[PDB]
Amino acid sequence: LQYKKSKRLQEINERITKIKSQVEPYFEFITPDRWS
Amino acid sequence: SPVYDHTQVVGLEGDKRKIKEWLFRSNDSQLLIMAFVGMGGLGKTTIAQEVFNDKEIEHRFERRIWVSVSQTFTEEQIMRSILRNLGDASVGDDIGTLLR
Amino acid sequence: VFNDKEIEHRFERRIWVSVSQTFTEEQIMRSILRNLGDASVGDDIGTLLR
Ligand SMILES: Nc1ncnc2c1ncn2[C@H]1C[C@H](O)[C@@H](COP(=O)(O)OP(=O)(O)OP(=O)(O)O)O1
Repeated sequence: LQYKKSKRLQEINERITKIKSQVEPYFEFITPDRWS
Repeated sequence: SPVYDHTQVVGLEGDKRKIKEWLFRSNDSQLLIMAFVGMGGLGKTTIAQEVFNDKEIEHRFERRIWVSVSQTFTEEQIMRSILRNLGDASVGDDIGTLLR
Repeated sequence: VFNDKEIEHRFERRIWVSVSQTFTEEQIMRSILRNLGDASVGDDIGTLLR
């Protein structure tokens, strides 16, 4: 079946998108040698 | 900076005396280094200003040099500030030439 | 006042300094230097008072 692999794809896609969404506002908040 | 008033400076003649007799023993080492350690706003910069704006010290040392270092700093600005205090022109220049 | 002539005989080195809302210390210092007659030298603050 494609069922088990489709739900594996679902879980890993949703974890990627969730991590992006909750990381992004922290970057929205702040903005930012060797010699001899 | 070494510019102050020396009229509000409430008596520091003992500390000034002791540090002057430390500086008269400069040749007895190879390079005498001294430390003024204390909490914030206690008198460290002003006791240093009271030291090397005296006259015996100015006869002793040819080229007295003040250098301000802060929280925020970089190496090459310290280097060229030493150059300015010596008498070299403030030349836009890089670090390896400065120590030479 | 200080474009009169008696005042210009009185004072050797009259100095105008513009300070505004927006300012910084070292530009005031080097503007005093320019008004005195020193060269506008790229330089830091502790040397300026000396
Ligand atoms: N003996 C003194 N008589 C009069 N004023 C003094 C005396 N000692 C210190 N002051 C004044 C000078 C300054 O206005 C203020 C801060 O002292 P200062 O020497 O600049 O601090 P400090 O060198 O002890 O520490 P820091 O540089 O970290 O602030 O105290």
